[PDB]
Amino acid sequence: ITGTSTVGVGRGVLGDQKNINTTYSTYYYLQDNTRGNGIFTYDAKYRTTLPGSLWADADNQFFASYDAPAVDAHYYAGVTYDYYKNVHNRLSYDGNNAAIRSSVHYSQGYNNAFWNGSQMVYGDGDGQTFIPLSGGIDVVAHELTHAVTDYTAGLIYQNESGAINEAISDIFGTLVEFYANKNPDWEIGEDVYTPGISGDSLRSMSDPAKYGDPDHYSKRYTGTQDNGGVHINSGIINKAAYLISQGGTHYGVSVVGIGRDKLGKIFYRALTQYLTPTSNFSQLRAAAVQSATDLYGSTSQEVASVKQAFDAVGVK
Ligand SMILES: COC(=O)[C@@H](N)Cc1ccccc1
Ligand SMILES: COC(=O)[C@@H](N)Cc1ccccc1
Ligand SMILES: COC(=O)[C@@H](N)Cc1ccccc1
Ligand SMILES: [Ca+2]
Ligand SMILES: [Ca+2]
Ligand SMILES: [Ca+2]
Ligand SMILES: [Ca+2]
Ligand SMILES: [Zn+2]
Repeated sequence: ITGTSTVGVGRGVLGDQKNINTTYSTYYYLQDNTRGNGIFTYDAKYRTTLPGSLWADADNQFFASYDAPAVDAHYYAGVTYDYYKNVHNRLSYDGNNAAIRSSVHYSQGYNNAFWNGSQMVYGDGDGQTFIPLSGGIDVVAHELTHAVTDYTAGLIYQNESGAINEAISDIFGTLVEFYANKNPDWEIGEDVYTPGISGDSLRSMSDPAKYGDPDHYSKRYTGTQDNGGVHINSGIINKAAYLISQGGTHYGVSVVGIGRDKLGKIFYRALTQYLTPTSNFSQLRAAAVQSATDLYGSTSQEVASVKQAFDAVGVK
């Protein structure tokens, strides 16, 4: 909507206070004009019709329990925008400052969040498996990274290409989590998962097997569930990315870590220059090797570490 840019204050899902960019015109709206063509957050009102209503508030204070998911969806979309712009010189998900739209309070008891090809959508959770999912910066960044993938590599959401798609979202969701620098880790979804249990998460990059996901190609899932294992076999790629950044010895193969920023540079280049809709795990290895060669040279430590990490997870 047309109005003037303002600054509201509210509390997120975890009870933390933050400022949010709003727009005033009779009401205060969750519309951040400071980033690209805007960030816009909507109320789905417990329904599945999308997007719902642009979020309107009478006083520019967002401290109600109902408000919390909206505050975080809005704020963490901004953080994600800032990561891509400042770290990768990418203007929104399309590279041309596309407006970022999100809806909260999707359905009732919905234990998930997703990019639907056009916008972000967040459930509130059932209160036991999940609390509202926009409370997790890694969740917000995971699903906005699907938008980036859709506009770039276009990885089809099935089998190995789909597992790469998922892993790319877990990798950049994590890198955004580190960028924001609040309790960062190599785990996925911890901030909003199982409020009754400390220290767990939905997936782990550091040890995918913690949650039953493979950490080596020899353990890959070959059946039809989960679109051919897209959230399962992502563990093989997530482990390779973790090893590239952090290092380690895995199934007897030693990897010299090169740190998170180089991991991000290599994988962002691979995603945006070298992956295609049908890329498999072997082709991802090749893309990462070429990306690292472009950036650092064929004889570099960075290239050597990318090779060892894929060796360590059984991907040739
Ligand atoms: C299976 O659901 C998926 O993984 C995402 N749709 C939601 C999610 C992302 C990141 C962390 C937690 C949840
Ligand atoms: C069969 O699937 C399991 O029961 C899931 N909880 C995944 C898992 C497997 C093995 C160990 C830990 C977690
Ligand atoms: C329930 O979803 C799971 O726990 C995921 N970790 C996928 C999985 C299922 C079963 C066995 C292994 C992996
Ligand atoms: Ca208010
Ligand atoms: Ca964390
Ligand atoms: Ca995390
Ligand atoms: Ca928990
Ligand atoms: Zn995903």
